Amino acid sequence: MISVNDFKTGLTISVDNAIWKVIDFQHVKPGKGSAFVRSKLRNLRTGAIQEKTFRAGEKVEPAMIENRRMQYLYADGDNHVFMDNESFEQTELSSDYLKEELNYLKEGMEVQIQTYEGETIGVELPKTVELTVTETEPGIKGDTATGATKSATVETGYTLNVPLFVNEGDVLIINTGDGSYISRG
Repeated sequence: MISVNDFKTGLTISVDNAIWKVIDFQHVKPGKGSAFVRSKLRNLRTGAIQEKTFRAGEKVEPAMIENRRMQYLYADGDNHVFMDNESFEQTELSSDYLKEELNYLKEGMEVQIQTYEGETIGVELPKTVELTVTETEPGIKGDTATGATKSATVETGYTLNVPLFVNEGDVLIINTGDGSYISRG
């Protein structure tokens, strides 16, 4: 287990029935006779920013985060099949996760599924995904406004705002994670 003198700018600890990621720890000695550690740590499951004060003399359980890059297979949209490329472990993701993965994904593409003890805690899509734009209307009206965008549809079925000079068939690069539009190839 982890002692209160062992923390880093990134360290995963399982406490409060959650898995946390210490962003910045403060080993504080208030002069009470016991030292504490005010740790700024992010709930790795929800993405929430919290802080926890650890107490000297009470060790905590460490959390090892398991990253699995899986090839994107397909099934009915309640569960999608992902092939563990680490070694042949078929893992199916549930509708809730599929909702986000259905926003950005490519079939046959490797995504990084983040598990803890086999339990899916998150799914990481590649930071730059390439999606073909299907059904969009060009016609940039002479102006060169950078915010001249229209509601376009990509192959995934996701609707995103493309510049008015984007034509059907163009492969749009998107920064998955933030949703920032990158320019068509």
